[PDB]
Order: sequence, then C-alpha cells, then structure tokens
Amino acid sequence: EYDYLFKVVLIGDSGVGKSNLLSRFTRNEFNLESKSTIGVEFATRSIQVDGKTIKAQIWDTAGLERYRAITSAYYRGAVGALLVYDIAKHLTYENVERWLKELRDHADSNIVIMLVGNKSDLRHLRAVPTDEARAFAEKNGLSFIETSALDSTNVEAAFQTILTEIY
Amino acid sequence: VSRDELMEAIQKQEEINFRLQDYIDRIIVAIMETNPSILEVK
Ligand SMILES: Nc1nc2c(ncn2[C@@H]2O[C@H](COP(=O)(O)OP(=O)(O)OP(=O)(O)O)[C@@H](O)[C@H]2O)c(=O)[nH]1
Ligand SMILES: [Mg+2]
Repeated sequence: EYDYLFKVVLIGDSGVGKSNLLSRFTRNEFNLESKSTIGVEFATRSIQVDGKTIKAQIWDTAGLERYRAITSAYYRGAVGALLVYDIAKHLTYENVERWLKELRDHADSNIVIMLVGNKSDLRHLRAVPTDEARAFAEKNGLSFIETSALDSTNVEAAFQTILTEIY
Repeated sequence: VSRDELMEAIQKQEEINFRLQDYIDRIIVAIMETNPSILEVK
C-alpha cells in the first residue's frame, strides 16, 4: 500500500482550526459549525513524495490548556507536528510557547515542527503580524506558514511541506 | 427553580464535564496503548 508511514500530530488552542485542517487535508472537507473535539482521533491520507507513497497519519484532539494523561501517548512515535494558532486571536499565539514547551518535554528530539497561522481568510481582523510569527519560528527552528482551512489556502501546501521535510 | 439553584446547576454541570473529560483521557490512554485503530475517523 504505502512506502512510508508518518505520524503527524496537531496541537494548539481550542478553536484555532486543528480539526478542519485535518478534514481539509484528509477528506477535502470544511465545517463552519464543527464542535470541540472529544477524545483523540486520527485520519490518514496517502500522498506522493519523491516518487514514494507516503501514508500520513494525522492525529487530533481538543486543545485543552492543561497537561493530559494522553500527552505521552499522543506524541509517541510522531515525526511531525503542526503547532496551530489563530491569526485573528493574539491569545492563541501567546500560548504557542506553552504548546512548544509541552512538545519539547514529550516528543522525540528530532520531530519536525511547523508553526501554522490559521484563519488567514480573516486577515481584515489580523491580530498576529506575519513577520513576528516567522521570526519566532526561525528562532526556534520551526517551519512557518499561514493557512485558511475555510478557503483552503496553503492547507495542502502545509502538509506537503512538512512531510517533505520529514522525508 | 430559583436563581441560586440555576447558577448552582451550571456549576454542577461544569464540574461533571471536567470529571468526564478526565475520565475519557484516562480510558483513552489504555486504548492508545492497546488498540488505537478504534480511534480512526474517515
Ligand atoms: N474563518 C475561519 N474559521 C475557521 C478556519 N478553520 C477553522 N475555522 C472555524 O473555527 C472554529 C473552530 O474550528 P475547529 O477546527 O473545530 O478548531 P479546533 O482547533 O479543532 O478546536 P478544538 O477541537 O476545540 O481544540 C469552527 O467554527 C471552524 O469552522 C479558518 O481557516 N477560517
Ligand atoms: Mg477539534
């Protein structure tokens, strides 16, 4: 079926758009009325990379600002992570540091991390300057991109890019 | 139902919600470490 299996997890504040990034990537679907995620789930998508079939296994869970019993298992074996915030809510960006710390304390040291500023379609309500986020990312060795699960801008590109870096 | 009772009910339901979320996390760990296939969505 596939040549490589890569586990990638989604983290970030509740409401930033993690589940819609997952649904957009794996089912080309967006839901404006999506509800906060219950439990832990994952979905797969197979893509082509360097002529190889990559099976991306994307994990998702609610972005609860708290340590969780599932934390260790959630990062276990993960080779990639999308740290997501809402460009229209500066608070979700402030919390990026908290998420990165949690990741550094449980994930493999060589995990590839991409900082994702979602909801770019709300640029008229931007609260997080692109230049500032990019600076934070490069400073902490994280890839960076702005997406919109709503209009699909850069969503495919975000996953393709992180998977390309992993392989 | 008085106003105090209604506010107490909200607090009660919120406390229950926290306990339920904690329980789900406890149970999920076992699943993730045994048969995580049931956590797949399509
Ligand atoms: N405008 C806009 N709204 C979005 C975008 N992506 C997601 N949303 C909306 O934001 C809300 C939260 O989206 P979710 O995907 O459920 O957020 P989440 O990160 O999974 O939230 P938790 O599961 O609670 O951690 C929903 O109303 C979504 O439709 C986006 O790119 N632009
Ligand atoms: Mg969700």
